[PDB]
Amino acid sequence: LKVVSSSIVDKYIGESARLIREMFNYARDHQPCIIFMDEIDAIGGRRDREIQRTLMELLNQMDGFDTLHRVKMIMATNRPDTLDPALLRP
Amino acid sequence: SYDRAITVFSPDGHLFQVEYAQEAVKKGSTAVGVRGRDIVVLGVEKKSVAKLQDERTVRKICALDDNVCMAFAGLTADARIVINRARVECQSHRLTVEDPVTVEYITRYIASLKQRYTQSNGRRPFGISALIVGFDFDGTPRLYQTDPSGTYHAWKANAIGRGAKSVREFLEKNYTDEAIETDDLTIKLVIKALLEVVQSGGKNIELAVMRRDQSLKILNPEEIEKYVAEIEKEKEENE
Amino acid sequence: YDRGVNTFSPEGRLFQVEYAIEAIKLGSTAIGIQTSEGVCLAVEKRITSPLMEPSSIEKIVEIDAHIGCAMSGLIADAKTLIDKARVETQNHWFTYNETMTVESVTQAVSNLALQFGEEDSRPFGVALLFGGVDEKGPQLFHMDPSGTFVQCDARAIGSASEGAQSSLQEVYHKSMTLKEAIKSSLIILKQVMEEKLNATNIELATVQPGQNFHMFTKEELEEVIKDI
Amino acid sequence: IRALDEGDIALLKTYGQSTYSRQIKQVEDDIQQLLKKINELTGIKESDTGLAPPALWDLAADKQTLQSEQPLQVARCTKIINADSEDPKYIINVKQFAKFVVDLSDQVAPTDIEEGMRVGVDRNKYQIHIPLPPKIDPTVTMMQVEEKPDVTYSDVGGCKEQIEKLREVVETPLLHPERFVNLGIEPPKGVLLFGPPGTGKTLCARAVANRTDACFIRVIGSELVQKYVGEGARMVRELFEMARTKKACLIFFDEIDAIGGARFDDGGDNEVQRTMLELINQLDGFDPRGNIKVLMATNRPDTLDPALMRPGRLDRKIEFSLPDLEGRTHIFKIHARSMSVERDIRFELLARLCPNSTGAEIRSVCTEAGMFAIRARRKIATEKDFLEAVNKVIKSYAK
Amino acid sequence: LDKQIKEIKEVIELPVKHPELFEALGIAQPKGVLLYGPPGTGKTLLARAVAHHTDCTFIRVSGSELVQKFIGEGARMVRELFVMAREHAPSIIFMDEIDSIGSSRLEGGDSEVQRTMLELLNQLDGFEATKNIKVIMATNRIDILDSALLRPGRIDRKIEFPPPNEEARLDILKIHSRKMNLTRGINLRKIAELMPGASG
Amino acid sequence: KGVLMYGPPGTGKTLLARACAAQTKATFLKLAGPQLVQMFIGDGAKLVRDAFALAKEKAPSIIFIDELDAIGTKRFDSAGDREVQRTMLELLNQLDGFQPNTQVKVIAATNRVDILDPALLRSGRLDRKIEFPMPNEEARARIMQIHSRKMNVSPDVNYEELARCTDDFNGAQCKAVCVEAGMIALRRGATELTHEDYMEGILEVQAKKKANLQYYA
Amino acid sequence: SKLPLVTPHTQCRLKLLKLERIKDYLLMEEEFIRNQKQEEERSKVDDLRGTPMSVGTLEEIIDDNHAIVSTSVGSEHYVSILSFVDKDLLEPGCSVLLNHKVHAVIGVLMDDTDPLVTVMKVEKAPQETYADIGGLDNQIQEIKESVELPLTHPEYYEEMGIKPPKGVILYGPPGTGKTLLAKAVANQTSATFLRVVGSELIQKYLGDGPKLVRELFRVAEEHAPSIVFIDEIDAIGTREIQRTMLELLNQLDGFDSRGDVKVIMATNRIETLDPALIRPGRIDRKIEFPLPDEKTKKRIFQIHTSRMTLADDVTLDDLIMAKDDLSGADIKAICTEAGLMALRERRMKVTNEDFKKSKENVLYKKQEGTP
Amino acid sequence: CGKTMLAKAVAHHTTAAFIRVVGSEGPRMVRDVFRLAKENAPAIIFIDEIDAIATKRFDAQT
Ligand SMILES: Nc1ncnc2c1ncn2[C@@H]1O[C@H](COP(=O)(O)OP(=O)(O)OP(=O)(O)O)[C@@H](O)[C@H]1O
Ligand SMILES: Nc1ncnc2c1ncn2[C@@H]1O[C@H](COP(=O)(O)OP(=O)(O)O)[C@@H](O)[C@H]1O
Ligand SMILES: Nc1ncnc2c1ncn2[C@@H]1O[C@H](COP(=O)(O)OP(=O)(O)O)[C@@H](O)[C@H]1O
Ligand SMILES: Nc1ncnc2c1ncn2[C@@H]1O[C@H](COP(=O)(O)OP(=O)(O)O)[C@@H](O)[C@H]1O
Ligand SMILES: [Mg+2]
Repeated sequence: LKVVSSSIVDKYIGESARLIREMFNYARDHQPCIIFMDEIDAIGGRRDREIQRTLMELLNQMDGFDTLHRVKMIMATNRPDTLDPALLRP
Repeated sequence: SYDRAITVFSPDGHLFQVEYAQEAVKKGSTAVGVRGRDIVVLGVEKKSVAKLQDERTVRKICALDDNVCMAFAGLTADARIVINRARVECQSHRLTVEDPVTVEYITRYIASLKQRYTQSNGRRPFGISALIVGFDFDGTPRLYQTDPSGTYHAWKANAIGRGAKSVREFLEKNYTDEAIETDDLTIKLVIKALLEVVQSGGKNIELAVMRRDQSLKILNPEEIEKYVAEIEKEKEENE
Repeated sequence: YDRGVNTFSPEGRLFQVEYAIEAIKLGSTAIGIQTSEGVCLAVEKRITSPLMEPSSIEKIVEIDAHIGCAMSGLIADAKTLIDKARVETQNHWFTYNETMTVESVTQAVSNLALQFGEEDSRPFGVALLFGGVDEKGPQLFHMDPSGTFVQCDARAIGSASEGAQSSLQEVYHKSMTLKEAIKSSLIILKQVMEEKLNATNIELATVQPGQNFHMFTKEELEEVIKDI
Repeated sequence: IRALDEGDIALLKTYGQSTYSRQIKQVEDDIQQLLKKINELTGIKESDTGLAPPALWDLAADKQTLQSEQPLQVARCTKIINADSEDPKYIINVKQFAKFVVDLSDQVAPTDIEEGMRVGVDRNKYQIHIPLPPKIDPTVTMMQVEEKPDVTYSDVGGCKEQIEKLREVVETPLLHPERFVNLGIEPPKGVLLFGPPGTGKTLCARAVANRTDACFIRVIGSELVQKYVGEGARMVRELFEMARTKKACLIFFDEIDAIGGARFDDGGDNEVQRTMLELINQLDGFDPRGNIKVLMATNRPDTLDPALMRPGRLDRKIEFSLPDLEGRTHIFKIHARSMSVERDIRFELLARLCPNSTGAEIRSVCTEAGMFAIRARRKIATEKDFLEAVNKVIKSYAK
Repeated sequence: LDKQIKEIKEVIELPVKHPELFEALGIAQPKGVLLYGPPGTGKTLLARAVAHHTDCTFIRVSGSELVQKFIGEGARMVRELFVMAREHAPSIIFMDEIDSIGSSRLEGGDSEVQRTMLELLNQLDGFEATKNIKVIMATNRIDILDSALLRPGRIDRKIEFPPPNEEARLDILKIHSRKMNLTRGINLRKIAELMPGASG
Repeated sequence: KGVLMYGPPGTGKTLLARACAAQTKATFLKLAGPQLVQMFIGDGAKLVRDAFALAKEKAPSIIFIDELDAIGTKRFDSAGDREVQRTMLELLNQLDGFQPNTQVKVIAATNRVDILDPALLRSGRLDRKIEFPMPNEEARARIMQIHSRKMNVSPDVNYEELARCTDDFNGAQCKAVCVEAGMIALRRGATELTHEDYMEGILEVQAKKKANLQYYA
Repeated sequence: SKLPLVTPHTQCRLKLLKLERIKDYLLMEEEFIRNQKQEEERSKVDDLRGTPMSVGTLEEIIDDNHAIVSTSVGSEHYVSILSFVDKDLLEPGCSVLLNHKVHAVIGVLMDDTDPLVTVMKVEKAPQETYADIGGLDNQIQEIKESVELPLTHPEYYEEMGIKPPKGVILYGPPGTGKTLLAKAVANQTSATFLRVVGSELIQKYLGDGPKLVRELFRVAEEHAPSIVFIDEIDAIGTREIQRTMLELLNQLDGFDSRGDVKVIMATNRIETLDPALIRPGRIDRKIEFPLPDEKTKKRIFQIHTSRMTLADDVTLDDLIMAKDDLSGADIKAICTEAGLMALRERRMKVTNEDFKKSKENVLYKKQEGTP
Repeated sequence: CGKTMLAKAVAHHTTAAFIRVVGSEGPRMVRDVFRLAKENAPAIIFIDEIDAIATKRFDAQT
């Protein structure tokens, strides 16, 4: 799973959070899988509304990782400083 | 580039800190001085003596020469500083110069001291203005005003302080181009304004007089109240 | 680039002294004319109230028997510059006994003016006209806070400098008699600057080579008043 | 002091009371209640909808047309399939409802419809029958001047050279294209007007609007600066396509300095810069601009972006300066032309009396003379009146 | 707070409960009161109780809530708060720690702080629809506040809340112990004496 | 597969893009930076992606993204502009990221390359950075010849001297000189414009004469 | 409509008589109302627009009787217009009635949106009057010549050829009567009054500043004879806020023709305002509101204490004297504070000592400087 | 050391909901945090490394 992070963004109300949830559900359904969301800062910048509400859903879906799934994830960015420190937490 | 300093100009080019000094003068009490046919008179208001505050100590009127007299309106600390400097300058000039002091020279001295103090970084200007009356204008009376910009001008009659807007207009209303006969008449005229400015209470008219030949003369509150009663009789005429 | 002269703009200009020029602009207007007959200067008092002594505002001064001055700006330190000019003339003449060239007097005033970032304050926010006569020529000269200075034939500074300068430029020519120059300058001042002439707000001072006495105009304006 | 007790209040709110306050209070209360009663009896004030004068309208035509025609929905056309140029099968994108593959009715023709085209579509078979005019933003569509301002060139004083240069670009090629075409020269297509405020820039703009025959559109800074991103650029796009719809047109951006600010990064406003870049691209970029002549006025020539001053977007720059003596006399003549004034007024005397006064100052002084006169109730303004006005305005500036 | 409570009954309650006197006197009703004292001295409690007895509505906004991060937002907040109060019948407006937006600002951004305090002063000065509308202000350590709101045409009165004394400590201890299960042999007066300079 | 063209306003970048669109015979997508930003939350990236998808669907395709200064600007700006950042990032990864994009050539033009990203100013996205300088004096003479091709100039026009007077002129300013000379010839009513008209046009176009830089400080 | 004005204020038989006359007339109205066709036009039009009828928004008019109309569901419809709808009352953005079944355009609904300026329309101007303001004689004449007389009697200016002044600035210390005079001139000529106080036009969004200015002047044009009172022009006037200044200035003297709307602005700090904002061509009347003098202060005291019950001993002159250090607002505060002092002592009838204590306390509410 | 660990454990064992904000993360944020607490009655709020906001008070400049 390769993602341009700005591709996650959509103008319909709450559609992006559904997109992230469905992406992780497809990840769980089709193991083994690797999720590579690139240019994470696009939806990972420090706390226009929908992007923050979607980063919340990304955080929730990330924390939902049980130890058993064969699912791993890469995020790439050129400006890691702009990234929200929420992601930086172990 | 906003003001924020003493030695910098806004794009208009005016030193706003000098303006702040002149407003610091504006927050002071009234002070109206005049020159008469022969004599110069002064009466200061807003004594507001609060019981244990014995009014003599603050010395609203200071005489610093063999004969010259004025305090300074504004903040009184710089007033007393310029008082000490005026004492030193007048005595030193009288000792060193072949002839004694004249009012023009000492007024230029005060203006130059204010300008020199202002013209530097890290040196607060004297936010004080004064009205100087002196005798040795070749044995004639004349009145000067000094402004924190270090400026000195000559007046027949001037007002500074809280009454500057009002009393000056009062003067513009009634300063007789006729040289004031019976200089006590000029004293009554100035006492009228000095009272009317502060609610005409009759308690803070604290007054000095010098006939351009005499030494310092002072007016006690009862003798000043005499001129006040004459002015009241003059005002009662409208009936 | 706001703290002082010791900072340069991207275009090099110092963002301190242009404000001193604008400080010239906030002062009362002043005019000067150079003629082969005599050199003349004029100045507006802006007498705040006639209860003041109009002569008290020293906006027109005599440095010496051959040289007079006028200024526009903050005025306060302009008097200091006149003091420097007077001490310059006194010292140089008492030492050398040769007359100070008005060019040299302006040069000395400029040398004083260059003491705000050139040693070890702030520019003197005022401009000056000097009018003088000397054994080699009658001259008029102009001085500004930057310390630069220029010879001019018909000069104007202060508030309303541009319009007065335009009219003065249009009336001038190289062979005018000082009477016609004075009358043209006065009528210009009347039309553009304030109002009809009167003794309590206008000032004129003129100097001629053979006259070391009365470089002023005083108590004789009446003839002009009826015949302007 | 003890607080006001209820007994103290009761004693206080009477005794000092008069011998009428009880009766008068009962009177005013009854006035109020019966005024509510009047409101209830007269009922709710009728609200209308607008049914024109009764004699003007109806006829059986209205109801017959209502029951006979079709209230079509509006759609975007899209992706003309044209699978054989015989069964075209156009897609439509009816907004907020749906999108359909549909065909034409028996009336319209394939050459009539294009991709986009904002077609009209029937409500139950979704067939296509009407070509509708494209979507123009209402704020953009009102931006057209419509009513010509009454001021003409002859009402502009002193600016002979400036008006000549302006009319060379904005008026002459439209009036007489043969001059340029038979000499084989392409006329300039952009003018900037710059000068101190109140020098007449907007006035000569109004004059252009008068003498102009082609479409004239007025633009000010607030018109283009929206809160939403890209929406200002969108407005610029709509404005320029509307101008392209006309056979030649004029666009006039008053106060371009509101949006023309030069780009800066390390600080900025950015969105205003984005709208200004869209304006730049429309003015001179890919695709010909068209016969769209452009006129802009600004109080700050230096502040605008250097790309905007560039020739090809602002070909001719015209400076309006504080008028000279002759210009001041001319503007005095022009403004006193309408006013009731005594015959021999020596306007040149006042004009020379004027300091560096803008044209707005001349209009203000004329109005001030008029006001002094009307205060005096005299039907004619006089020279003493004009002198008084000159004083009033000049000392008012002097403050 | 019996002395303070009596003063605030007078100034607030009398115009709202008995406006007729101010009609008979003809004088316009007083607009609001500032409350100043060390933090914790029952200022909000007093305002809340006064609103409860006067039967009019209580609306609160702390000064810190006014600031916001954008220009033109404090003005909007104040204006719409006044709209809410006017729409809410007789009402008292309470603003805690008003000093947070009223203080020394001549030092010099800061622009929105002035554009907020000036807007609030404009709302109260124009006596906008002040039919039974009152405002209440609270400050800790009055000195940091500025006179722009206390100027005579503006908010009318000040009330001081010094730290509770021995008798006041007696009351407050009694009131907050009224619900707690206490035991015989208690000596609460020794406790109040042992706590000098409490803030309530 | 990426060409950024740049230079101060008035060199000819847009002209070069137009000429390239002329003599290429391929699908040409012309756009400006403000076209991509738009209002809605996700629609700008959708526009960028759809433009590139169309370019693929018409494989011989050149995309001329003019005024790249609009979408392209330093990531952390001044911030509610992050929508522009996201659209620009979609562009960034629609130029070189994961799936390669071949046969779709991109041309970009800007006047403020200092403003642009260090990202979309990379080497994999915009391989060629083409500087458009101030026209040199033979370039200025050539530009004046080009623009005066059909204006019926005088048989003796000393283009070299015009180039000598027109220092610091951009090419657009040279075209302005040509059209101004034509208009001035119209004012004289002359059926053919000549050298004096060109000098007068040079006076018209050049500058504001600066000011009194001895009064300066 | 409202009740007439009753202008004896002391409780006297004259007041009761006037109220009784009002009572009698209103009772006759009661009697009249209580003491109690076009069916062809109804059955035609009000039945073609068969109930219910929906409400939508007109977007464009394309033909003589065909328009594009949107509805709350956001859909778009090309639909005919029946003949009785007033064409000139139809424009883009207009709320329009529609037949429920075939969306037919059946009448314009008078606008009920744009709520900000809708409440901004004051219509409650009658609280003040020229009578209520005392002592501003020269300022009254200035404002009359400037904003009022052109509205009440444009005849003089059209006959003379003057385009009347159409923008005014008021300046002076606060509480001197600037807002009072604005509302009074709003009352004397019944042209509608719009107020918007300074910083409240300043907004966080990029648009709402200039947009608010634009819609304010738009509504002012729509009401036609109108007054726009910009109080505290300081906050905006002393890039974005400068852009709001630019829009206000253009709306004052710009393109198009502004029409009949008058503009009065008020400031405390005139010397600080941007010279562009004070356009001497546009802002041709600057009016100073200085601190009241003796005659004025007497007038303000008289008007404000007039509605008060007074004792015999009040020495009104000695109340005035002083050195004119109090504006009118301070005098009103004096009146209220003296009334409170009288009420504390239980006097429903104020005395001189009440005013003395009031003035002393109010003056104590000034200054903080020690030296 | 387990400051957050034990808080999390308590939140898991009890019926509470555990809301967390770190001090490095103005007053409107605190208002929203307490309001979001109010939405769930047994919910717990946690401030992590608060000291930055709760540092000793004095005359603030900027
Ligand atoms: N070398 C040249 N040859 C011919 N014409 C030129 C040349 N240089 C410039 N021009 C002319 O000057 C103009 C150049 O503007 P162009 O449309 O190319 O935009 P640009 O200089 O890239 O500006 P911007 O960056 O603002 O878009 C054109 O009208 C063109 O005819
Ligand atoms: N040359 C002129 N001839 C006649 N009237 C002029 C002239 N210049 C200025 N005015 C008058 O002064 C006003 C100047 O406004 P203007 O300068 O167009 O506004 P802006 O500065 O916003 O462009 C106009 O109303 C006009 O009536
Ligand atoms: N006299 C009192 N009687 C009862 N409770 C009090 C008293 N004074 C203070 N309190 C308690 O302390 C709190 C004081 O809050 P308050 O003084 O409004 O704080 P601040 O000073 O920050 O506005 C009240 O909520 C109340 O519960
Ligand atoms: N000349 C006057 N006559 C009557 N009342 C006045 C006068 N001047 C001031 N006031 C009082 O001051 C208040 C109006 O103050 P004003 O100056 O309009 O406020 P602002 O300074 O905000 O414009 C009114 O309540 C009025 O009673
Ligand atoms: Mg281009």
